[PDB]
Amino acid sequence: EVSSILEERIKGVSDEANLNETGRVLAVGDGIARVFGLNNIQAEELVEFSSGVKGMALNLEPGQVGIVLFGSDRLVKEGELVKRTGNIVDVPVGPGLLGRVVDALGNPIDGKGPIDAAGRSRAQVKAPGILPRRSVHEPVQTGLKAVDALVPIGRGQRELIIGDRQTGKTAVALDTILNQKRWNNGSDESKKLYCVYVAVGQKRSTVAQLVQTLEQHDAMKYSIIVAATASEAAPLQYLAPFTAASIGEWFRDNGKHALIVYDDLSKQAVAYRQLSLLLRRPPGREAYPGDVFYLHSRLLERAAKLSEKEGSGSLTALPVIETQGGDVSAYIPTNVISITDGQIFLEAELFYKGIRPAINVGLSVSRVGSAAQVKALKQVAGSLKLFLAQYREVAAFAQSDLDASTKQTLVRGERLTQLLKQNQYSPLATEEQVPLIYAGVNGHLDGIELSRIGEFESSFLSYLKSNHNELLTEIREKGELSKELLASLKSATESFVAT
Amino acid sequence: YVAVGQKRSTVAQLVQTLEQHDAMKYSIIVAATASEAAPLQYLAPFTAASIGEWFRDNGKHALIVYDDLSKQAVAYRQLSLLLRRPPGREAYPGDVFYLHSR
Amino acid sequence: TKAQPTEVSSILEERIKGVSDEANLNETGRVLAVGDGIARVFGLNNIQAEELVEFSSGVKGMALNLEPGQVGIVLFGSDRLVKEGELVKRTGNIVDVPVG
Amino acid sequence: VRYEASLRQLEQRQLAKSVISRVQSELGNPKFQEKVLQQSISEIEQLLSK
Amino acid sequence: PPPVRLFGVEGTYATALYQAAAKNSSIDAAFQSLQKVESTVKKNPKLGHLLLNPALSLKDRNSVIDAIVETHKNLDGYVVNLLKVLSENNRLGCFEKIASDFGVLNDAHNGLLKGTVTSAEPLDPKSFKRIEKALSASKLVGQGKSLKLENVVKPEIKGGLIVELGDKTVDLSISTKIQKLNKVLED
Amino acid sequence: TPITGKVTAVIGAIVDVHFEQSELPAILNALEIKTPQGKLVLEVAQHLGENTVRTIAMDGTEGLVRGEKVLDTGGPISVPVGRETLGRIINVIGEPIDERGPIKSKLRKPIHADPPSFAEQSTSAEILETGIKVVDLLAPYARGGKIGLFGGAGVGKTVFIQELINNIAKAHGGFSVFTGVGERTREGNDLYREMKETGVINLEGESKVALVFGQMNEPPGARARVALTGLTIAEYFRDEEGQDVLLFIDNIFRFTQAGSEVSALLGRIPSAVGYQPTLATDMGLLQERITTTKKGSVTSVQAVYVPADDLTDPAPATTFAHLDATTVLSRGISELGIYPAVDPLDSKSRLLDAAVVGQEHYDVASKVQETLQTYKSLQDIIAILGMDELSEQDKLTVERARKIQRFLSQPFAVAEVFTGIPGKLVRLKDTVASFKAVLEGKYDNIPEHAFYMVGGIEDVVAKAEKLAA
Amino acid sequence: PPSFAEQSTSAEILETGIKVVDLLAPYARGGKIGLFGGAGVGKTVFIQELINNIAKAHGGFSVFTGVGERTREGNDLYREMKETGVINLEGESKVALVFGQMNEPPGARARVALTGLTI
Repeated sequence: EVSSILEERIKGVSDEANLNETGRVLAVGDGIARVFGLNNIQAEELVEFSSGVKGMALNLEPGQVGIVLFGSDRLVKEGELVKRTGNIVDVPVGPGLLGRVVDALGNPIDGKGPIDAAGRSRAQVKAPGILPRRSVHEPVQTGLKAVDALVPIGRGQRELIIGDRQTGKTAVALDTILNQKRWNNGSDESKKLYCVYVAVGQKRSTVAQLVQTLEQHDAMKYSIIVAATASEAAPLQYLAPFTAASIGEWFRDNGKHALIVYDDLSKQAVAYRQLSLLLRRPPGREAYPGDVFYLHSRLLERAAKLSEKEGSGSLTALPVIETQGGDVSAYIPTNVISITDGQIFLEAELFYKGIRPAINVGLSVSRVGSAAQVKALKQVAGSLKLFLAQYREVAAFAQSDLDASTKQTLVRGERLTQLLKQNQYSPLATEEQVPLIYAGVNGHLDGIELSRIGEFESSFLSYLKSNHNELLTEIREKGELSKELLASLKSATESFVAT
Repeated sequence: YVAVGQKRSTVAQLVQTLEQHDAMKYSIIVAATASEAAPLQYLAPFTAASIGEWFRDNGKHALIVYDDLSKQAVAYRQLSLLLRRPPGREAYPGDVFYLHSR
Repeated sequence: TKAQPTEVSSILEERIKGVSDEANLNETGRVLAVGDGIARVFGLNNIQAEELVEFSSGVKGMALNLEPGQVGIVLFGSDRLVKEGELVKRTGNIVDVPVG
Repeated sequence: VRYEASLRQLEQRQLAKSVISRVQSELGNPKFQEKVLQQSISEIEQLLSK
Repeated sequence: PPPVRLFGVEGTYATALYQAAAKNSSIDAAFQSLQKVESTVKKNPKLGHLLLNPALSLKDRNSVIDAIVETHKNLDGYVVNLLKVLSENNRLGCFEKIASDFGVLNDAHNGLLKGTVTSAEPLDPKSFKRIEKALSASKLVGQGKSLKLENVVKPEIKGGLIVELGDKTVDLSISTKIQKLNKVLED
Repeated sequence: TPITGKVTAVIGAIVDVHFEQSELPAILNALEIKTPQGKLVLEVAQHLGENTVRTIAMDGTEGLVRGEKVLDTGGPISVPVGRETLGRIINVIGEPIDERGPIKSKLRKPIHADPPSFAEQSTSAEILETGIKVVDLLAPYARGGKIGLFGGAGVGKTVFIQELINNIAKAHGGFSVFTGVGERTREGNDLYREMKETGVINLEGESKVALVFGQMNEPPGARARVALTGLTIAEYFRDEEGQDVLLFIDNIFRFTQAGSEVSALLGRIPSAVGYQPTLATDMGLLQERITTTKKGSVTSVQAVYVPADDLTDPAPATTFAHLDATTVLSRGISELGIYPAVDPLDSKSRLLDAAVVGQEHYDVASKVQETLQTYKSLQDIIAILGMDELSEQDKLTVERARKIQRFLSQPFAVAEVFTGIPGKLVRLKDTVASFKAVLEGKYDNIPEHAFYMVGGIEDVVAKAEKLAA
Repeated sequence: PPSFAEQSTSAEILETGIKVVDLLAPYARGGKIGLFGGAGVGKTVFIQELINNIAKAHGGFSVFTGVGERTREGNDLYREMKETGVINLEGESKVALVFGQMNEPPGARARVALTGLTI
């Protein structure tokens, strides 16, 4: 039993070492070691210490090489013999990482056996060229009202999720993974996404709750979790997003569409800050490293939708930024904002005031996310983003003599706000969203007083299915409204609104 | 008119304006454009001053526009730091006040 | 451990070899590092402060640091002309301008 | 079931300490001497294989 | 350039010394004389560390130098110029440092490649010889560059041996294998 | 006899070589280390002596073995320029990354070059019409000028630039250079497709545009010399081919950033904030290598990512110095939803003089500025005490100003999709007339929302009819 | 820190006799509950109450770890804890005390927490 496993392990140690290169450590501590020898070292190689810890050589200096310890100092001792792994930092990539929690080294921390991995691939890689890019057109459906049409997202698309600390930031992303349960339980490989959830700087307990949540929603079988908890060493945390992105590229380079959510890159910044300071390189702007822009940009631009010639794959990217004090002006947030296309800023006041999730639309933008859209949800939702940023203006000066024109807009705006609201961990069909948006745009939610708007919505959906699921089936296949669908929606909406 | 740190185009426009008002017929333009070396920029106010003193020496009256001394200070900041000159000074080295005062 | 600007190996080996230059420690001196438009030349011990020094490239540079062995001569030109080991011969004049 | 799993872990640490006890025995023996000879001849084979 | 540039400060002195005596030849002579005065310097207790340590002027240092060249009149002259250099740079705590380095460069020039076979215990002379033979017949020391090899005894290593030289090592100790074995059965 | 060397150090991407030969390549020379991945181009930046130069490394470092052979390419990287550059997207090294195969080189020129002389300069003054309402009224551009944006969100900056390309470069017939320093690969692909679509690039046909594109993922050092390459391509058209050109540079904050990144590694104790203690000189050279000489007129457009939107940061500040006109774009106006997001109290142009655009134009603009400044001034008072409880004179001003603010809007054509409103491009002559009327309160009698997000005065009237229904 | 595996997959609400606590912010296993407010509101009494509750609720233990604890307060805490019998000489002792001292070096301030954690 336990004896057999022990026997397997003893048998599993075989062959005496054959090595012909080493260095011996000089001074060690501060998570940097200075090694004597290793003159044949490759740059940014992975080296293995006799303590068994491994590190990446950063500074190759004429007399010393400065390893960076991916691990804890207690393990290492001065004057130990470091032998070169012989490989640049690579991490196992392959199909069998699917449904496995792993740490950033690729050691399965779910411990569901040794990882089945096709290859290993270097952590840093240059992003696909201009010619390897084909402009986006396939959307990812989020099942969240505003996200899935007012701030729509594509496939391969890089769009920020920014907002206040522990506003359950994570939940927005989880919902996307859940919405794509039937897409990923789909048989169409084009519709299959493979989602990687990178948990950086997070409590190991919290991550375990997330894992359990995902496994409760049986979503684990289509998803990988990479974990880099707070306890894990700060350089290891630094290397954590890069490594995760390599795994994503293996899926991408199968030409298969995917998604990676990097929660939270703000903790990568603090990690890189720690590393930089411990490398005694002068503090950058706002005391965050001077190469922090480079750190993020090299990470971020790996997300792509490969050109049709060179595959078709994608690796969608949504990186989750923990805004300190919720003020988007700040070096780390602005640097990310400039890299990303579109933002999903969330407003705390609204969050508290029961918009779950509270998608601020003043600071949420989406640029090339709206080039991947369901045409039906483009037709119904046209300019509604503008209307509700007229609602924002109107209520700005509402708090005064209100012209009837403004009052009408305010009345619509408020009623629309009720429509926006979603209930966390309940994803909505795209088809189902089309009638709901038609109603509000065409101002039929005047017909339901604001308090009962929520009642109307659920009842309306029940009505729509019972009255004619034919419309929704049509929107399910056609995905583009026709005059018949438009009329059917006018007719159906008026009919339900009346009752 | 002393022009430190300014682009040739700006200076060129100024001379065009001055030539339009036919006032270059009594003016001197000492220039050290942004392109021109940081030492040459540092040296530019003090040698403009010397030109001024020649007017003073003649007993004549003259007026010197030092635009911008701030750009002299940036130039001296870069010069000092490139010299390994020790104080940051809040980003401008100690002794910048001595430079300007003299 | 101290690192002196006279521990430059070409200087240091010449001293060990006994025989060493003089006069290139008066009116001449040999560049040894130069980059950032800021040279450091070895020699020139007859240099007066603020003097203008003619680099053999043809660059003219004032001297703003007289260090304990290496005179730090600020170039008036681009360093893509200047290059290591050049001779610089002291103009012997602090900067001056024509006035009229 | 929970205690059954716990018992597997408990057994693993018990047999681990038995391994430590075996280590103390090994480094005592002049197997310590004889296995140095084994290492020696192996190192000869390795270094000759280079 | 010198055989093996060790780099490092104080080895800039060594490098300088090496090339200076290399171009005038007689490097062995220089090294030998330097060793001889160095050895009697260590075996002279005041100016064995109690006047090798700074607390002296340039001038007081200079008079120490004058006493040093009394100690073995005629060294090799390059190393007498080196003493002058050391006085002028006012370093003498890194005097033995230079001596060791000049030796490394010198015996590199000779091609005498000293190695080491750290072990837990003093090893058999048959073991010494067999390892030396193997090592000479290995790729690692192909021979052409002379082999010196020193077994040293270090208690910390528990069993086995590690052969080292050229930053190329074969570490076939017992302690490490035990460590790895223990670790793998602690998993 | 190629200068051989060894790689003494690899401390970041600031590799140091030790040439074994007594021959020493000078500063700004270029070296090629033959990489098993290709080649690495390095550029000598300091001589540290003892035959140890310190070199900026222009391609991604890794796998470097200390001692690897160096070869001296000599001098700055010399790109190949010609008319053959037109219709190519070229990498930092000048090799076509759009796989148009090697350029049929005419003249190959070093990336670094000295900036044209004071004598060479010639001052233009011709109006260059934009058709953007705010641009035309408040800060009229000139042809050959140096135009500037100081955006904080690149999402807006790219759109602004795209609009400018859409308007100005179709009207323009001469050569045009797009140089995109450190910008998003996806955005770059969009431009490449769009340009090819609008025929400006016609690959089978001919292209009157050339492109240099530098991705923000490219190592910092690479980004540093993307700019210099583009300036060389531009210089070739301006000088050697004599043609009147255009140039777009975005994001030139990245030029600044890259310098700041390398500076520490180079061995320079950083200046304030973090910007390199060589900031003024480096910026100076770059912005004086962009010029309208008497051999050609190069209208240049520079886009600055103001970090944290703090204009007071020295790096944006030193950018402000070398620009003829600027049109600072800010988050507040973005929040107000107005696209274009141009601050109307933070724009200036050298051409705003009445001697240029006429007294009537200047007077109209004067009133707009004064009115808006009043409106900004009473923002405090409006909040503390009701806007109703403001003076009668002021309430007219406030109502006018609310209208003016909304009026300044104008849907973009390129982003007609993104806005979701069919684009509006309006004549400069029409703009002055329209604002004049509005200032005379002629159309002050119809909804405030009728001025919102729409173009010309006629459109406002029509939108009143739409609203009236 | 314990392994990923060793983390428990659910957080059960730890009961406290205080209804107010159990209503408006339920405590739970492995929880970090961050107190806000100022001493003199009854901070010490609140803490003491929790110790009492824990003894009834679970019969667990506690360790009051005081990071750079004010020695005046420390005397008081010891006296109060003795008085309320959560520490009683030969009697029952639930809470174990580790009191930090600001006079002790900064290093010893850093290590007090780790000592408590081990216990």
